[PDB]
Amino acid sequence: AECSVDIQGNDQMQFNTNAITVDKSCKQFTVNLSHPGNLPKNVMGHNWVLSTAADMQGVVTDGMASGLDKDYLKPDDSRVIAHTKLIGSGEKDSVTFDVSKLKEGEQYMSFCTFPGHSALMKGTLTLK
Ligand SMILES: [Cu+2]
Repeated sequence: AECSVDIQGNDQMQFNTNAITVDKSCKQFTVNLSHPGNLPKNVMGHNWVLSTAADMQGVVTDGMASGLDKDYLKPDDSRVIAHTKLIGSGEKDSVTFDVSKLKEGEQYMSFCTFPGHSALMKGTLTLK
């Protein structure tokens, strides 16, 4: 809807959508993430992480190194613009960020950094 999107991550490692549009009239933007299915976080947890299309693989690779307790994200990782926490089934998390942080003329991506997930759990973000 305007200024908020509700996205699901399930047990076949699918995100409900894989392209999000972010209206520029919005001052902040909120992502609400939930997890259907019944599998726990240590084997099937999902987060929602944002970076440039170009920064993604680095973020995914160093996130894997940080481990589960760090929610597979390197602390104070300067390339992430916003991210949720890693959640298991029945869990929910939300993240709001300033839309001013998204520059026009750049390509951004949303992905699940949990190891092995990112290949399927990835999508584009358009600022319009
Ligand atoms: Cu995932």
